[PDB]
Amino acid sequence: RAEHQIILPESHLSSPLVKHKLLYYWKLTGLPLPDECDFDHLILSRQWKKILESSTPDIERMIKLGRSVHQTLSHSSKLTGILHPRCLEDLVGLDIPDSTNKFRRIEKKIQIHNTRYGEPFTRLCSYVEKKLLGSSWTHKIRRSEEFDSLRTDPAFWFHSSWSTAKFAWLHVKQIQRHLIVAARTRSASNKLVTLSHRSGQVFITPELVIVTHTNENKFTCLSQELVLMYADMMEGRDMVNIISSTAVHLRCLAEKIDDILRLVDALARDLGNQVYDVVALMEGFAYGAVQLLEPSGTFAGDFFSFNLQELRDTLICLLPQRIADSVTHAIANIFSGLEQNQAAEMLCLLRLWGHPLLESRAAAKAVRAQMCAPKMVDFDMILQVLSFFKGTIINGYRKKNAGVWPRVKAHTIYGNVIAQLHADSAEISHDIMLREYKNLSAIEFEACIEYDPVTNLSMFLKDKAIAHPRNNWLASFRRNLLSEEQKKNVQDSTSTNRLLIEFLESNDFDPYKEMEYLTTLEYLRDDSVAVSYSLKEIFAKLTKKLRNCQVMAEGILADQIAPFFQGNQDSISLTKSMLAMSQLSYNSNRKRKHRRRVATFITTDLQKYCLNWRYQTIKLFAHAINQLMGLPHFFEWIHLRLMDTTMFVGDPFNPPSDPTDYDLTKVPNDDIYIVSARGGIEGLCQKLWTMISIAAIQLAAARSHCRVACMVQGDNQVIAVTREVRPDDSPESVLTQLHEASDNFFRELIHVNHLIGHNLKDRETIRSDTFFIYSKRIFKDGAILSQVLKNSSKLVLVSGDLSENTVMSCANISSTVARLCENGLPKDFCYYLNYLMSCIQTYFDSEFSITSSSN
Amino acid sequence: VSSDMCSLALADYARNRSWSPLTGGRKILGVSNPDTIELVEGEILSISGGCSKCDSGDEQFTWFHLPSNIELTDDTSKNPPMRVPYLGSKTQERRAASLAKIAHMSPHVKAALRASSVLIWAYGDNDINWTAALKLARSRCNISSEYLRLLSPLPTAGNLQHMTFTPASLYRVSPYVHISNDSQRLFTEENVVYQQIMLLGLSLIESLFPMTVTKTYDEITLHLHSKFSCCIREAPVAVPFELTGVAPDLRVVASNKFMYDPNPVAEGDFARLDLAIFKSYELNLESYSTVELMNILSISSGKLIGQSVVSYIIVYDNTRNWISEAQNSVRLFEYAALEVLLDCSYQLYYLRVRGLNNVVLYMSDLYKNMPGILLSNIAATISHPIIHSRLHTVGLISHDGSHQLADTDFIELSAKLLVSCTRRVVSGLYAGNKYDLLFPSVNEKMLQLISRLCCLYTVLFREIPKIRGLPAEEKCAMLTEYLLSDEQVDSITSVTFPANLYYMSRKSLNLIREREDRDSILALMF
Amino acid sequence: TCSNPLLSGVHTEDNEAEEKALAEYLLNQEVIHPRVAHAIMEASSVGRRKQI
Amino acid sequence: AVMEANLGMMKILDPGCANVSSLSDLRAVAKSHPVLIAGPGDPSPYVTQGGEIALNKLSQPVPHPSDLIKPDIGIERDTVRALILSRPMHPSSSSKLLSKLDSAGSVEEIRKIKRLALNG
Amino acid sequence: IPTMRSEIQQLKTSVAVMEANLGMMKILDPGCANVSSLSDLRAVAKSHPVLIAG
Amino acid sequence: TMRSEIQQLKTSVAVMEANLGMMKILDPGCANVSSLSDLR
Amino acid sequence: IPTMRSEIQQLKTSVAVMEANLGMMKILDPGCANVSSLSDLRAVAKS
Amino acid sequence: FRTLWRENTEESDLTSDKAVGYITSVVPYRSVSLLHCDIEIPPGSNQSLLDQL
Repeated sequence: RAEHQIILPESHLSSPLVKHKLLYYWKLTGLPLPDECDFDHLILSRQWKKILESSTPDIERMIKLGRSVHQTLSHSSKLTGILHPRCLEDLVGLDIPDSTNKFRRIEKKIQIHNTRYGEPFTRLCSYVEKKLLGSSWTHKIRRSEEFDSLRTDPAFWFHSSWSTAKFAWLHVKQIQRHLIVAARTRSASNKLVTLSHRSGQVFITPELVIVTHTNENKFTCLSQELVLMYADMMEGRDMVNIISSTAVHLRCLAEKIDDILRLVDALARDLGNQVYDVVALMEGFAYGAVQLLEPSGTFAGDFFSFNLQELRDTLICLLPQRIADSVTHAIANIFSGLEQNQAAEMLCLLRLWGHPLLESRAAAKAVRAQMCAPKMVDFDMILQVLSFFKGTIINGYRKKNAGVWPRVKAHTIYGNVIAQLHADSAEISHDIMLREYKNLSAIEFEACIEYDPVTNLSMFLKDKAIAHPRNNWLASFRRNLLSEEQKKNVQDSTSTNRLLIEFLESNDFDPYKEMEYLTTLEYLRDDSVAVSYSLKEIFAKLTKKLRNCQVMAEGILADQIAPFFQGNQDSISLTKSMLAMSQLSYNSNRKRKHRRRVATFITTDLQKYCLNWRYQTIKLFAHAINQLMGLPHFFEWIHLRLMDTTMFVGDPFNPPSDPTDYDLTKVPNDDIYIVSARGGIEGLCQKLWTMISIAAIQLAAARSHCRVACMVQGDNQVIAVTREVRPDDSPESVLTQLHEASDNFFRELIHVNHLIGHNLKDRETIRSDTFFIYSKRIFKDGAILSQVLKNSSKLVLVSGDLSENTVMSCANISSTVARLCENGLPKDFCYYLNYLMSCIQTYFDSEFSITSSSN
Repeated sequence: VSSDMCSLALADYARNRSWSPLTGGRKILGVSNPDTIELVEGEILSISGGCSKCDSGDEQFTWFHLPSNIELTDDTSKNPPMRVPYLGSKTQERRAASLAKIAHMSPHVKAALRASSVLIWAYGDNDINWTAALKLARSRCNISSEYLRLLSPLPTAGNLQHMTFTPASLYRVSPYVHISNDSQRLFTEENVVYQQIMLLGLSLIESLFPMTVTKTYDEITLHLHSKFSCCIREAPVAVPFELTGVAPDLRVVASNKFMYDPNPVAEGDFARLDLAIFKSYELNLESYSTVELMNILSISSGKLIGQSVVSYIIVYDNTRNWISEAQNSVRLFEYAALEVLLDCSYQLYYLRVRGLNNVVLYMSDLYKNMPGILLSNIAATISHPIIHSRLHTVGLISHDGSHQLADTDFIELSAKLLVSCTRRVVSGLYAGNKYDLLFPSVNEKMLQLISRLCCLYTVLFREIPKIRGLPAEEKCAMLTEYLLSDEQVDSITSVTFPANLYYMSRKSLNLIREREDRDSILALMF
Repeated sequence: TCSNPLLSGVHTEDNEAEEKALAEYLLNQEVIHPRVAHAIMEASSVGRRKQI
Repeated sequence: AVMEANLGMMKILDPGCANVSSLSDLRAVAKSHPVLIAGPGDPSPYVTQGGEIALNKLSQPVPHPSDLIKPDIGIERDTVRALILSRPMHPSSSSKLLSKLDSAGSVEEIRKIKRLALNG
Repeated sequence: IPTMRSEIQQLKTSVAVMEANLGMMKILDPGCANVSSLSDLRAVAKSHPVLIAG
Repeated sequence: TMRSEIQQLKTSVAVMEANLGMMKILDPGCANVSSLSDLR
Repeated sequence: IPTMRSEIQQLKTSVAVMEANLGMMKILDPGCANVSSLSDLRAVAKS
Repeated sequence: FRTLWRENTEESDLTSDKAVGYITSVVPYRSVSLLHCDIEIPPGSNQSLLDQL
């Protein structure tokens, strides 16, 4: 009645795009399915007779919509349904005059706003600059040209390319959300809205949107979170076009962006979903266009040529060879000639063609290709990394507890050097760790660290889904789509399976008793432990007690063992540390009174990082931390659990294909299953793997005789290799020493990661003298390299879902405008831009509201 | 009120009128901080005449300077030095190593001491407020009033608290800008306001150069003047009183580790804390004279200088200043040199440095070519014009070996001042005088420090009995044996512990700040 | 429905009574200091309940 | 002793750094190791008669070793135009470099213009 | 020094330890004789973790 | 005597090369279509 | 004879590391997952 | 005692007309009794530089 107008349907895309959800509502309506779905593994095995007899309103809307599409569209020729992304260029040019007429009213009122208040903004901004910069800096300083193009063109938001598609998809999205809110109430009128656009019709229901092009005799269906995706990408690329055409130092990008925006849109008509392999390369070209500006001959154009090579080598597997060469030529001519800031501004082209359609079968294939794969590791390199691991633990304990080594088993100190460093309680240098690695890695510890199991408590109170156990795992799927023999095993759940609620409602919670689920190996006895991998492109779903022990282990590691290592704060501390790390560049101190310290940089991202760790590599490191805590068996739990169990990719609209599946211990290593997983799952045991990588980076530093400043989270690794030059030295010799140090450390890093089973994507790793890449920001020569266009693609028009809150929407607009102004725009431009966009917001809520049933 | 009053008068009027039903006429205060734009007036000087503010009787400003001819490209061979610019210091929060300390205090203890310090700071220091502070701090921990009366830190700023990665701006020209602040006297404190001014100045400097510019061409100076503002408030007087009414009950459980610390203080805390309770009955520092407090700051700003810098990668500039502590003292660099001598008497003894004119030469060796180059604390201290003028008056700094700007960045003039004070302390100890060796943390350390003074005497005052390899008692016995086989003997044969050195520094600094006779006693020592 | 032994006394029934009483004790004084009273309430057990 | 009596070397043939063709080279430079079964499973699809185990860049045994075994002219021209258009350079010199670049006809002498553009 | 013979009585004995267990470890020969199934892990969990110290 | 000395040194050398650096560790991952009860 | 016994002492401290490495080689097997961490790696190697 | 530095450095260099304008703006009209000039010149400068100086 009125309860259902609170948790409104989400207005921007915040969840993955399941393909078979769309396929489910496609077959559930009476329409032909698309051509690549003709041999689909989930379409051709369900019992579709019994499903259409359910007679829910969900099915009846689709049946009536199917008749509505049949009646308004051709019967003679062949009906062709086309699937996303093969319909990108068609929906790119959507043009509904019935919604353009609704936006011209807002356009007229905001031109009235400019014509009555634009000149006092000029007077305000000149006032503030005259008051802050004196009356001598005022005879030759006036308003900027961004402000002037904003002042002369008030309807910038209404008069770009992509504006008409933006109007159409925002209107269709608001109608969809209105229809969902209306269909929450069980009594309903006709829930089928038909808009009429240029050469076709648009059909809007709470579950699908169908766009029909009548001359081509084709159509397409879009699910509930796919029109959100089209509306997000249309207003994103429209705002990118606006900002790149009004900003003076960015105008040369605008046409470039439009060209590449149309280019992939042609390629999506025959690459299909695989065109999201090409979009994934675009990031690299931006980095490749920065590394063209190196101060040397070496490290110049390597990663540009590598991305261009991989672009051609993926296009030739599908396209003709001449078309692939011409597309590669056009890509190279778009990214060539870019400035320092512009080449980093081209990272806006990432989420701008949208997202691939996900399915569980392909994702489980790509997981088990790397997780059930065998590995062979090297015992000696494991001992070298373990020696640096224990040496860093000894230095961290000796720094924390005032110069005292931890409680070592006394009869396990081998050799004379380590015995002297023990009896003198000194700091173990990296050279003694490398030379005496055979005697240092064999050391033990005793219980000498007091820990706290529930240390944080902000992590127990997370809303994380809990996989309900392996007797009831079929309740993870939609009961509509199970088979008959599978439907008997779906039990009901009196819980919510949420970590927050079930943490709050668990009487007799003792953390020390809960750690006995791992110390005593009872977690390996238990036959009710399921793991559920999620459809992403980091998240898993464990059971209750296993998730409790995982959160406890992360608290124990990040409390005590993790801050021993100098690799892994605050957004001021990061922009102090990474900025000072970029101050060490070649170009920052080319004023060639002691030895000046310079550096060159390596940013790497390891191939399939979290699921190449095996038990055999991490066991000695976990054993060291266990002995240091006094725990018998705590930290190596993940591989021993995943070896003994199978797991599945959880998704409601992706059931298992073969309907004879009851038990997880009987299904084959097939459709969605992964049997006896050997690798790790991302985020789980992240601290341990991070620390092992820090030990390997310091080992690769010591094996090539170089001091290294490293910053690493997970698989993102940034390294400054350093060098101490004399003031009487030539710049050519400076670059020569830096490049030899870089190549030596890079070889040793490749080698020590190879022997423990880790590729770096060793031709995707970016070596440079000038910039490094941290958290998608480029740090180049002590300046952070701008990203205004990424923030412009998030300048969107509805914020929040808990009501029709206008104030929080204008607050989001103001925070994103400030985030633009921080990346460098004129101030007056951003202030009057926020005024105009707040006006667009507040007129966009009087119209286009989904609950106005007085202003 | 009207439209043409400064905004904090309007905001205080709005708060008073809006809370007037609940409050009943009292003034809600302690709240408003001025707007950073409305506060200051700015002026940029690039190629011509100076600021019309400072031409018209203005004195108080901050100063920002960007040099000329700065390239924003990869060809950077003519640029000025590039340093990490000013980001903004909250307080640069230290770990709690406070005015009497425990290393492993649970966060409940930190919250309790924060509450006690803030309550005493706001409402006075008497029995009623300590009763209320005890009542409130019982809700988080289980300590008695005697622990709150000393473990509570000194009241400085501690009401402050209550994203993935977003840098505060691009940093294109702000790593090159010189900031200086020493022409502001009433807006330069420990305070939020000059932090706001230093951030506004850097944002205006970077506002001057749009993204279509790769080369600066001129020098630029900002004066941000903040003197003739309509938002200039006089600091009001906090008049203490007693909290009328009783503090409420505030029930609490011993089960919640997350809400309540059942037993903070331990036995290894019990012993030194109640010995500090016993010795804390000589903390009648308000009753002492001002010149004795300046003596306390002489030994207290001193004797820390010489402990940080004598112990016997991404380098930052995260340095202390010592710039107001020496601005109030009466020679503390003497005690700095004495601390370095007492630290280095081991290597003075083992090299068998004899006589008068070899100890000072070895200190000249250690000071002039110290293998560490980070004297930057005193190099940031003595470059201040008032301190440099005082040391030029009395304190024996040498005359500069260049123009006064470029005099070795003051990182080597500080070594010269160290040598001068070292020979002054050695000549004082030879001539029948001693110094008030207020040595805190009060035995091992007592016979240790007497062995330090006797070792200095031994190398300063035949064959020297080599005490190397011995324990401390045999060393002390053999040195006292060798010296007493002949004023100076009175110095050989022979302070207290109110509290530790940091408390005696900070408390005395603040009490000298509380005095009214400090100007005439400053003028008494020129 | 909080029932675990940890975080037991975070939800009680006189939370409003304690909060109103402590705010009335701190603010209704000779001189009103809302910032330092906010800091005291934040430091005490009431602020610990709110922060949990 | 009996140390070499039982530890059967297993002829590990890591690509490691270099990845050139002709398994004869990989049979030649391949240090031999006593590999040790730790995990549960059947490695018999990965060992080979002759006693050899071929590893991947992820140190993964691959069943038939010829998967490792597994040039262009347009990409080089495009990259060297990217270097010439993108680096700071005097305009007349840049135009004269650009003129004699479409006149190139091999991978050779594109490299000459590349080392003439970076070093000029 | 007559002590060192007794230390030979250590060292050779310890060597007689090593060849005792290196013939027991599952060294991979061509033929894949001594491979292990998953169930051995399953058989180890059923008891409490033991201590083989001394 | 020095006769067992070179024997112990060469046997220790055979350990230090044949046990230590020359030792690689294989996880035979189950890259095959089978069930969990098959692997048990 | 000092050059006799120094060789013996370094053989002690370099033979003991082989038991300490064979214990490590034993515990990388997932079968020896019950062998608790608080055990001497020599004594793990000897059984 | 009064210096002649109005925080701007081409008012200091006497090879600039801004130096003349600044100094003749500060100093009163024909009131110096003792002018002194301790200037250096680099070797082999421009002739027009010496003309302007």
